[PDB]
Amino acid sequence: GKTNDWLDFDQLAEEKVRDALKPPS
Amino acid sequence: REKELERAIQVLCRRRKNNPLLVGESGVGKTAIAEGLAWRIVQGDVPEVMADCTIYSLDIGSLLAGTKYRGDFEKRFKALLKQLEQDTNSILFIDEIHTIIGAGAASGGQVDAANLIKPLLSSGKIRVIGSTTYQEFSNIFEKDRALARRFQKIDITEPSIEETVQIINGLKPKYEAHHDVRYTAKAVRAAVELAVKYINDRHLPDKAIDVIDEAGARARLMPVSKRKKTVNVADIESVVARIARIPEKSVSQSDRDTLKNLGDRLKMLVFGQDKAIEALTEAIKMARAGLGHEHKPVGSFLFAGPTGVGKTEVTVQLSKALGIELLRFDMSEYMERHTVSRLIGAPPGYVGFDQGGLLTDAVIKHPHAVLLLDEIEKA
Amino acid sequence: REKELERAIQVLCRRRKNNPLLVGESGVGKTAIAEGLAWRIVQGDVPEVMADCTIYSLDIGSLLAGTKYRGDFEKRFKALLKQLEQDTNSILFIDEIHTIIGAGAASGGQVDAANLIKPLLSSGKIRVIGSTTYQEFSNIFEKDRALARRFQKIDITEPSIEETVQIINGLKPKYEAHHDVRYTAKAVR
Amino acid sequence: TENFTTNLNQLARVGGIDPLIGREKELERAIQVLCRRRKNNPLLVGESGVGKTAIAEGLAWRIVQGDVPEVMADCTIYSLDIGSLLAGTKYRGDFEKRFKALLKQLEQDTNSILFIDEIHTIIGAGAASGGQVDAANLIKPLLSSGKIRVIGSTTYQEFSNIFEKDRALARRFQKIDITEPSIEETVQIINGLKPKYEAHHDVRYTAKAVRAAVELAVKYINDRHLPDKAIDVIDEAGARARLMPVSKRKKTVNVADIESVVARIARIPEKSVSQSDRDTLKNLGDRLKMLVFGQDKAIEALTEAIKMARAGLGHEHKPVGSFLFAGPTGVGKTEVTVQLSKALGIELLRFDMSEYMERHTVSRLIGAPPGYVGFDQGGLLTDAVIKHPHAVLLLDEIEKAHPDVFNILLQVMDNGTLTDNNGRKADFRNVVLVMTTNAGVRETERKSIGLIHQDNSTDAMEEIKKIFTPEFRNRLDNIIWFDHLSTDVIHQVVDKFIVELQVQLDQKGVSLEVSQEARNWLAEKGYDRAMGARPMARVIQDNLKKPLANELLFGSLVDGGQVTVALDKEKNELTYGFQSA
Amino acid sequence: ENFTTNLNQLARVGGIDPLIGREKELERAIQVLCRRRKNNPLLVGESGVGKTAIAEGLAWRIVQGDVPEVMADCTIYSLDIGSLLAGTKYRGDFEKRFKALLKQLEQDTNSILFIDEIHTIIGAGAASGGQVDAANLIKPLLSSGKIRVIGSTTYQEFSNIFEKDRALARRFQKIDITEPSIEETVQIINGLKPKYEAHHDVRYTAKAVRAAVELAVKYINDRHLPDKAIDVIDEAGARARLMPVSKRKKTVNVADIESVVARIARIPEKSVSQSDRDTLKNLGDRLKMLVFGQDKAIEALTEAIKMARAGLGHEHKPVGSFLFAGPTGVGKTEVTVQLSKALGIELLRFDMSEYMERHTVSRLIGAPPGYVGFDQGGLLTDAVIKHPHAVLLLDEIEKAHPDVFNILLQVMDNGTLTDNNGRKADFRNVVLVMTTNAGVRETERKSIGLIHQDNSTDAMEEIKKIFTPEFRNRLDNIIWFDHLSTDVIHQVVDKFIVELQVQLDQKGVSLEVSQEARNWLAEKGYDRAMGARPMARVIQDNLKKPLANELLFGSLVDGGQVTVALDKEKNELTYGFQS
Ligand SMILES: Nc1ncnc2c1ncn2[C@@H]1O[C@H](COP(=O)(O)OP(=O)(O)OP(O)(O)=S)[C@@H](O)[C@H]1O
Ligand SMILES: Nc1ncnc2c1ncn2[C@@H]1O[C@H](COP(=O)(O)OP(=O)(O)OP(O)(O)=S)[C@@H](O)[C@H]1O
Ligand SMILES: Nc1ncnc2c1ncn2[C@@H]1O[C@H](COP(=O)(O)OP(=O)(O)OP(O)(O)=S)[C@@H](O)[C@H]1O
Ligand SMILES: Nc1ncnc2c1ncn2[C@@H]1O[C@H](COP(=O)(O)OP(=O)(O)OP(O)(O)=S)[C@@H](O)[C@H]1O
Ligand SMILES: Nc1ncnc2c1ncn2[C@@H]1O[C@H](COP(=O)(O)OP(=O)(O)OP(O)(O)=S)[C@@H](O)[C@H]1O
Ligand SMILES: Nc1ncnc2c1ncn2[C@@H]1O[C@H](COP(=O)(O)OP(=O)(O)O)[C@@H](O)[C@H]1O
Ligand SMILES: Nc1ncnc2c1ncn2[C@@H]1O[C@H](COP(=O)(O)OP(=O)(O)O)[C@@H](O)[C@H]1O
Ligand SMILES: [Mg+2]
Ligand SMILES: [Mg+2]
Ligand SMILES: [Mg+2]
Ligand SMILES: [Mg+2]
Ligand SMILES: [Mg+2]
Ligand SMILES: [Mg+2]
Repeated sequence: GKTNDWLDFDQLAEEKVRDALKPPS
Repeated sequence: REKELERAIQVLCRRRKNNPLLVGESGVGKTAIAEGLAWRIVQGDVPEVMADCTIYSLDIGSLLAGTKYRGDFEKRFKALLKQLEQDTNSILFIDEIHTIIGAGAASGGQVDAANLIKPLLSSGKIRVIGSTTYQEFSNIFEKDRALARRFQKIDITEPSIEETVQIINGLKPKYEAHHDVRYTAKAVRAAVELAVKYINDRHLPDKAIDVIDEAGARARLMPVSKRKKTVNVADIESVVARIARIPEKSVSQSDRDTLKNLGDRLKMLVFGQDKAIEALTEAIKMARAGLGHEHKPVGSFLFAGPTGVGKTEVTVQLSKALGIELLRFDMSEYMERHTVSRLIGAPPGYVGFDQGGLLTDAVIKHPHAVLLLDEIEKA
Repeated sequence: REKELERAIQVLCRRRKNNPLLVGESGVGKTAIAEGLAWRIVQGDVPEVMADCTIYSLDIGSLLAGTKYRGDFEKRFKALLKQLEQDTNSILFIDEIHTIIGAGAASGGQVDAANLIKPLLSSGKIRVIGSTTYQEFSNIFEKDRALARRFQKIDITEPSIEETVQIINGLKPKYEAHHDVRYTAKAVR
Repeated sequence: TENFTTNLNQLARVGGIDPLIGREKELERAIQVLCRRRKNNPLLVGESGVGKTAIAEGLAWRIVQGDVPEVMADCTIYSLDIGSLLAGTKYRGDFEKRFKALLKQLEQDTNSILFIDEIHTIIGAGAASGGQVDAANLIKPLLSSGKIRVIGSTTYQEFSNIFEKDRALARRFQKIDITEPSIEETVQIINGLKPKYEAHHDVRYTAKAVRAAVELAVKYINDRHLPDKAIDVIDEAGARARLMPVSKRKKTVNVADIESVVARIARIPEKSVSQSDRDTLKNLGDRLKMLVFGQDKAIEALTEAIKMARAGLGHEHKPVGSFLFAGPTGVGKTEVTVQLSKALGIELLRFDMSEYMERHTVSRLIGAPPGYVGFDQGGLLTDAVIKHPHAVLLLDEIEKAHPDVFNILLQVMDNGTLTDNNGRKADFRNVVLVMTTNAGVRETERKSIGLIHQDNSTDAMEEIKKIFTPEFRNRLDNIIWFDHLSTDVIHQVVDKFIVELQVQLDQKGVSLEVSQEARNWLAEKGYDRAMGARPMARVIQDNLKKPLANELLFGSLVDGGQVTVALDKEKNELTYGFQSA
Repeated sequence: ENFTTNLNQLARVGGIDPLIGREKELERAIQVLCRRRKNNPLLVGESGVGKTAIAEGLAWRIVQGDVPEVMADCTIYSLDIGSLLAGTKYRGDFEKRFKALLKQLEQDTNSILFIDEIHTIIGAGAASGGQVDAANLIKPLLSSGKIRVIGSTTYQEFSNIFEKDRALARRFQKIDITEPSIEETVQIINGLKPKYEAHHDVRYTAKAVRAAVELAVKYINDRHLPDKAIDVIDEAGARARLMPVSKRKKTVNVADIESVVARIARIPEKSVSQSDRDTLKNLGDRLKMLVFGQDKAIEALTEAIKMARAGLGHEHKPVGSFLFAGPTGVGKTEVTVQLSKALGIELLRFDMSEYMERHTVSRLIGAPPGYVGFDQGGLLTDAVIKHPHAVLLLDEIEKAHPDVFNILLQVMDNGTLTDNNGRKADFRNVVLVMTTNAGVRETERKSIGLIHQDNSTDAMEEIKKIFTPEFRNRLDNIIWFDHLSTDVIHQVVDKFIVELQVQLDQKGVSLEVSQEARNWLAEKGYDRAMGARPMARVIQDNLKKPLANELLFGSLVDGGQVTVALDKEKNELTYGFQS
């Protein structure tokens, strides 16, 4: 019997960034 | 659901970590138990302790709406918790609680909703009711041991046939009004029993309620005129037959004449070997007539003989006469033992796992069909 | 497609889980039945119960595009549901529904678009029509049994040769006028 | 900053917050670190449920009570709510000014300690869009100088995956490990906490109930640590009395109530089996014998094993019973198992081992390892037994599977625990592991080439040894060898199939009546000792089901009738008296 | 808008070169563009084919009027991906910019959007291009069909991003683009010749444009045929325009542009010159002058190579069919690199010993786990694809699995090796050579007889046995390397001494080697089985090892003047040390 082959699974990375505000006056 | 509810009240009345969790397979009415608790409170069936209590359903999507600025989600989350702590008699219900693990996450910040609520659950100031499936509870929720420790798992299991019929009787007035029809006592009994015997991959509460709901739309919308006010057992059988693709009581309909000519028609297309046609036509008749095994296929026949005598013709001409898909599988390909993976798919952690099994997927797509394994000896 | 349409109308009229899913191979009219349902509603071929209903074709790419924030998706998505929830007769059409299950609006988290509509579909508040291929239905779809439970499955089969030649005849005026040519009956066959 | 930080001493003074008992070594090391000149910032790292927050929060309770070293007296401990700091930090610098102002208060008094539970969260809090300015960088220069003292608490997973990533912050914090207490150390803790739980439920706990709760939880509740685990049994036990009527059992909760609560939490049968279950258990053998005949020896082993478990004589950590039902074909090996779960009303975990023929197929049972596509799916056997810990595990045709699969069951029978890919440990203590194999069927049914035919019964046993390693066979409770069905039991089997036929006909509205003479004819016609009783299922189908099917569809049996079967001695053939009625 | 430049407007005011040829490929675009549905053309071609020229040229027909009535008012806009992604700094801000342009174009009817390098914006996952998830904002317009888009994706990316994605493939019509014929290439340059001539103010010769294309594609071996010709022509005009301070040559010659190709190709001008026949005529004289020994073996190889380059026979078959067979250490490897260095082709060494396992054979066609990595492809296929003119050196071919031999038989017969990815490789211009160190064991085998003096001297028979008869028929002739003579070994020793002397010159240390010393090194460093292989180690241990000990400490630290001698009685080397 031929040897088995394993397949890896790569997870993508994406994140959300907050936003600070600066009033003019 | 008295046993399941009784444990919920016990957990909610605890000094600390009084946050019950409803973990069960999909379709077992986990949300119904949590939402139904509020319904019982109005009627007064619950004890005096649970009386004068309000149950709130959390909309995580709305909570995370318009929170682009820093600290917006924290303000909304810490504003709601203050309301619950101040009341001292309110209960929060979080449907699909596996979403709060990553809710409110920032680019690099780890300040999630679970981290903020965590110190309030162990203290016992607030009571939270969750509802997550086994798959989500293990892969996404069990991983956070700190949060899981503050919740008490309650295992919900699909009610028995005797219990499901009572559930439909209570829900029947809601479906009857919408569909302006009436369901007979035998119709409800048939839907539960037929669903278990034929409908698969769904749990009994959902399965039985699907047949009852779909049956109301059929009788209410299929006949343009001369509508049927009531819903007899014949209608429920057809609906189950469509969901599962095979009927159980239409055998004495026009299809009855097809079974009589099935043997004669096959003889015309395939001459000789009458003994083989008798085996196939009689097996189908017994299965359709209701004399089937109920735990085995319609028939398993090993046609052995010389080449060109009709082994692969009677089967091909049996599907055309019956109007069913032909699942032709050539066993000449499965020469080695390793070829079994192609039939049932590869196991987890190996290439081709997502592909699945050809035989399993084919049968799932066409449950009513003729499975032909040509040249089985070569395998 | 009266046989396929009849099954969809029966599901849409259900009290709960009235969210039919059109499952069929590529190029089998997966979206011709959803889009055509609106055509029937305007003409009036649909049953009286289905009259006064509006089909909405959601674009996941356009909605998901331009968020650049954690709460922008939920802000616009919930606004969409609010409109549908207000109109009890409104119906939503989500072409290529398999996209939301994989990664709707979150990566490295669990706040997906499907989870937002899971409680609404269970209560029958909104009607959703989905379209996904068999390959994208066994691998991507059905992994989250909760979402699969709400959506019913309508089997779509490739039409016969006699059915397609009749279909092309109905489409001949649109194609002929576009190209300003004529297609002989023999050529179509 | 009174809204962002609460004074634990004030809360502990007016009320009480989990009075700490013991932990002298843990608190002494923490006080030693807090008395250092630089980097005096202890970090209570431990598994969930080991009292991390109790040690930090209980330090304040000790200070007010007075059982603390003089150096630690006069000090105020504050708990930081990270959620309140980021409440209104919409504008730039609101978090920095708010956080920096808080630290100034601690430096002014120079006698205050800050408790930050879930300290792993502050590592990334405060970043607006792409900046590294956060609580970690804002506190970092103040921790290495010793100006302020901060107590931390975080789990190993969070500490290893998040806190340990920041080497700078980790260096400033002195990792103080917390170990799970012993059985004796836990009972004194419950005794100290008991006055707080008794007042909440207005009940009383006995000295034996506490000792039983700790011991019983450790045995069955194997998913949580001992301090929290034992308290769950105590807190939930008192709740039952409150819900129950004030007159029946509201005064106190006996030890019997403790075992009942633990049984429901672990989904296992409770001790002190009631008389209702005893009646079913006692009659289990008789009920099984009415559905399977000729295998009374196998039924005795299955029923006796279950009795030992309920009676309290079961194995400490092994399953209820491990058996390898070997024998001829069609002799009841799988029927007895399918009819055992129904009698007990438990789930049936049927596994077809004919699919696990390759070594790589083992990943389905224990799940794929981390870093692969199959990690989310998880093990099918570990997941199935976790949902139904009280069930019957059936491995049909285990010999067909690869020998590698047998090795997986070594710990299932010797220790009773199987470790899933995710790290969780399945429990097989209340699972009746049953295995069926047809090994030696060719050898036992073969005829020797000699004058004196030989008893090949002993050939299947030799094959069982070649296929199964001795370590696997030794773990089995006993190997039951099924015997061929005799002519006397075949008659009973015929009645069973005929009864099933009547159920099918009852649904259609027609009743079947078969004379005893016809039954004997069918038995002798389809009696095959080598092939078991499956041929009997086909002599009835061809003789009875086939004529009835034709009549049901085309005949008088369409409507409810009374069909009768008789045997004519002249021709020795079946006669079917169909009646329309 | 500012992001996109109107090609029609640009063509109206000039500045766009005309399109020559590509009628069959360009006409396909007009066909799909006029379609009611699925009218989004896709230009799938390799780099340098001129995909942008086809789009720019298409707009020229619209303004000129050589298009149907529907395409009269049509306007084509080229999207600038760089403008959108630049300055975003926020995943999603880029998407907002695309919507504004899309809304403006959607309002106007008969509008096209030429999205250059569309693969960069729609990459499946993390990419080194656009790095934006434009799948969200590409399927809606493609599905809507309001505006049609032209995509200049590459063959590689198309097989992965477009093929895997059903939505993209179902709304795109592939338009295969291939390199133009050599005869068509000169016609393209002739049409564009006046534009470049008017700029540089120089007139190119008809022979230069024809010869430039032949040597450009062969010697550069970097880009495709269309880009090379336009580059060399522009490069040649610039060089001659400013080569002299005052003088100038308006005319151009073949020898002039040849020097320009040498710089970009990094090859001497002599080899770059179109003198293949000259080098082939003196091939034997060059190899014999560069390397010594195996004169009979080298001469046979030159006659055979001349037969293939004559043009006779089937062109699809491979040019190189040579099986070297002799003891190693005699320069067998050196002739393979010297031959490539003289002809100018590259050198690709593939050792068979590494490719021994059955699984390793698959690597040549494709990597086992390389599902994401389809750019690399098979090890053998990628090297041949990138380098179509290079020698393939196979060592220890005798010790290979049977399946490996069949891979060589296929290319020898058909001349084309297929790839799992789908790339087509041609061995028509690739010379194939393989060496086998077989028969040396049989010769060196000690006879079982009593006298032990039995010599085989028939090693050629063993060569035919280790190889199947089928393989022998494909190869026209096998090369055999005779055993070297003791006199020839002396020259090999001097080679290592020269390198050592050069290395010592940087420190100011001399090295003197006696004639008797060389004899000791030759015998010690030459083995019958291994040949000159031990010479490297023998020279190092005898000469360099002691030297370092004294060079580190002793008289040899400074002054040099090293001397070597050997005692006659014991035959041991003694090196005198002088300060
Ligand atoms: N005890 C019950 N009483 C009334 N209805 C029930 C009960 N159990 C199940 N149902 C019905 O089961 C169907 C599904 O209920 P749900 O609350 O959606 O189930 P669920 O398991 O919580 O679903 P998720 O959230 O998708 S896992 C509804 O028709 C319920 O009314
Ligand atoms: N009894 C029959 N009646 C009519 N046509 C037949 C009959 N037997 C064979 N044929 C014809 O011969 C063809 C092949 O017969 P099959 O029964 O399909 O052969 P087979 O048994 O699959 O052969 P193998 O593969 O060699 S064992 C049919 O498709 C018919 O065209
Ligand atoms: N020595 C002790 N004295 C009193 N109670 C204790 C003691 N040790 C542990 N506990 C109990 O342990 C619990 C407090 O610790 P936990 O609730 O596990 O908090 P924690 O360790 O911060 O949790 P996570 O989940 O790891 S953040 C309460 O039930 C305490 O009564
Ligand atoms: N002792 C028995 N009593 C009653 N029915 C029996 C008995 N043995 C077999 N049967 C019938 O035969 C079938 C059960 O066969 P099994 O017990 O599953 O066979 P087995 O012993 O596992 O051997 P196989 O067929 O080689 S896997 C059902 O149809 C039963 O009704
Ligand atoms: N058939 C042709 N007719 C006329 N000019 C052509 C032709 N093919 C190529 N060219 C010229 O070669 C160039 C092709 O356009 P380019 O923009 O260089 O192509 P491209 O495929 O975008 O190149 P990259 O970016 O290097 S992959 C222009 O200088 C064209 O004038
Ligand atoms: N019943 C039908 N009547 C008319 N046109 C149809 C019908 N079924 C399919 N079509 C046409 O065939 C195509 C169907 O595409 P569709 O199946 O929606 O694509 P996809 O599978 O990629 O989602 C469209 O061009 C549509 O107009
Ligand atoms: N004919 C020769 N002339 C000069 N040096 C030679 C000759 N034959 C062998 N050599 C020496 O032996 C080496 C053998 O080739 P090399 O590439 O080093 O190793 P291999 O033979 O294993 O490929 C030459 O590089 C050179 O050092
Ligand atoms: Mg729910
Ligand atoms: Mg056949
Ligand atoms: Mg579509
Ligand atoms: Mg804590
Ligand atoms: Mg069995
Ligand atoms: Mg060499």
